[PDB]
Amino acid sequence: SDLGKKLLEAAHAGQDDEVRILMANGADVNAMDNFGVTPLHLAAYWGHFEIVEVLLKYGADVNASDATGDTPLHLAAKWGYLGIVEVLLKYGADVNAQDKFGKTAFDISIDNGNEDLAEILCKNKAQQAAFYCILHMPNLNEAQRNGFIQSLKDDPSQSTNVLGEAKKLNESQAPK
Repeated sequence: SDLGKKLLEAAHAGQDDEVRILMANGADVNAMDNFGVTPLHLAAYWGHFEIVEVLLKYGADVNASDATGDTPLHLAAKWGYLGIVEVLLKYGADVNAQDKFGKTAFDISIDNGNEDLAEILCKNKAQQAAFYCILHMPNLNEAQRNGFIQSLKDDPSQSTNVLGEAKKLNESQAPK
């Protein structure tokens, strides 16, 4: 809470190596002002992708909500930073999270008429859907479920096939 203020300011400004320095010297990667804004928020809002990667690598909370219920992903979607969005999604940002305006990163993408962003977001949603869909197989055991889950997280782009397999097995193990 002193090195932290300089971290917020260096993230806002866009000064890379200054941040790598601040980090190496052990500054709190999850510091916030009176509006619950963390350095990841500032670096997402202001379009600095390198600094996002650094902060993320140092373990910044990727689903941090500020005073308006807004997440780094929301703030990245507000300006159309495709590059940032993608890595934010790799570190496990919740694409369906809502804020005080009832906005989803998707809804925002629809506001700005951004179709590329929209298809990134959209294709991300099907995968979480596959997860939740696998979870509601009533004729599986915890071993099968977990196996399918771990297989999913090892390779998200296989989601659909994985789901297929699950259903096949599900109706194969139908009771009595």
